[PDB]
Amino acid sequence: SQQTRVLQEKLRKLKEAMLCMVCCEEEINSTFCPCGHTVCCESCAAQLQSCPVCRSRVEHVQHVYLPTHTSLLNLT
Amino acid sequence: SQQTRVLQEKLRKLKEAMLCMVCCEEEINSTFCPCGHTVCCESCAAQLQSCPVCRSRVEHVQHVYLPTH
Ligand SMILES: O=C(N[C@H]1CCCNC1)c1ccccc1
Ligand SMILES: [Zn+2]
Ligand SMILES: [Zn+2]
Ligand SMILES: [Zn+2]
Ligand SMILES: [Zn+2]
Repeated sequence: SQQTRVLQEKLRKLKEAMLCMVCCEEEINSTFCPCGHTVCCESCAAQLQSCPVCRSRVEHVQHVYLPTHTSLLNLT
Repeated sequence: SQQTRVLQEKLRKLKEAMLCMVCCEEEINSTFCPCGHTVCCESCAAQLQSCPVCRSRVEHVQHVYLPTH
């Protein structure tokens, strides 16, 4: 039905919001510290000197284990 | 249709996975450091001396700003 199409769109958008803002391919699993922005996968977070969202200096990156993780890279 | 019910269940489970594992009421927005388990809201994370997933000592809590918030 049309309701099925609406729910499919909601699911798609929620899943897309969990993807890295730089490569758009890998799940977000890294936090820039101390600002807290959690918007990148490990590879894209590795070489940024400043946060791509707020421009704060990145002192270090903290890996995050989220219950929503489903990709092979985060389960293996 | 039956697919509407299946999609409602998938959406409910994904939304539930974003809720605090302790209180089940607030969105996850905190990481236990250094282990990295990100499973609580700030109020439950403040009250735990040990990670509720791996039992490692919590040295400090890092707030996380997620695009899904
Ligand atoms: O009351 C709040 N949190 C509680 C609700 C019940 C579950 N444990 C946390 C709350 C959260 C954010 C800002 C202000 C108040
Ligand atoms: Zn990436
Ligand atoms: Zn930032
Ligand atoms: Zn909580
Ligand atoms: Zn832990």
